[PDB]
Amino acid sequence: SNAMCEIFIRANQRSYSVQARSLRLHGVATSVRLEQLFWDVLEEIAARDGMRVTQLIERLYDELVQYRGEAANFTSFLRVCCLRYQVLQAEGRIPADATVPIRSLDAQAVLRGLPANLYDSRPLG
Amino acid sequence: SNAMCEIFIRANQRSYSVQARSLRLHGVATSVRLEQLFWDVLEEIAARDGMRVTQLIERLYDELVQYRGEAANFTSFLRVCCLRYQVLQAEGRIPADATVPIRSLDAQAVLRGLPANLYDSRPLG
Repeated sequence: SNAMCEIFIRANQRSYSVQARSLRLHGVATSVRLEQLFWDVLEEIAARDGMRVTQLIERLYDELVQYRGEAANFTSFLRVCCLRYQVLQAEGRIPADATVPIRSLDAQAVLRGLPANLYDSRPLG
Repeated sequence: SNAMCEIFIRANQRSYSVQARSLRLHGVATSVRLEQLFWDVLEEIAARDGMRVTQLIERLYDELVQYRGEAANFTSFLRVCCLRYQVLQAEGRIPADATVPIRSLDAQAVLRGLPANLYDSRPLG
């Protein structure tokens, strides 16, 4: 009944259906159930740096285990990967352009001065 | 091990913890379970238009029922609302300025020519 309703209600219906995909994480079969739009965004992220989505996810798992000791709430973490990717693009911290690989960026520049709910200040090893 | 790992692995840990809130959906108190960053984003969306987050969600529910006949997958829908809000800010279709009401916008301009996974073509009533 207003522009806000119009913009939000008119999501593509399939974009918020949930799809299960199988992945091998630290060698073990695992279930990741994500809303389709989140799979779509993870596929975009992977493509940006010339990776298959499954390889991007396996690498994220590997690194999350090293950073936190384990990879708890991994599906929720992937959701937040998608959301943060778009926040960072909206803020112009990551260029909103597919040809610039994320691996070419300066992560301390990308993350510096963000609100505290948007990142962990502890650097990766 | 690279800038992409650094950016993604270093999410705020609480941002992807799930926190339940109780919402009144067509008269029924219902527990909605969302990762903290989604709650944060829904609160910003509500604030842009001078709404309390609970009223935003209730109005969304009301309008989704009217549009689709029911509000199936409602928690998934709310996650996709947050993701699309950020996608549209990244695309420059919604101003990335949290003081400009979404209701200020021309929804037709916002949605025009988007990727097909980002919207439904049928206009609201």
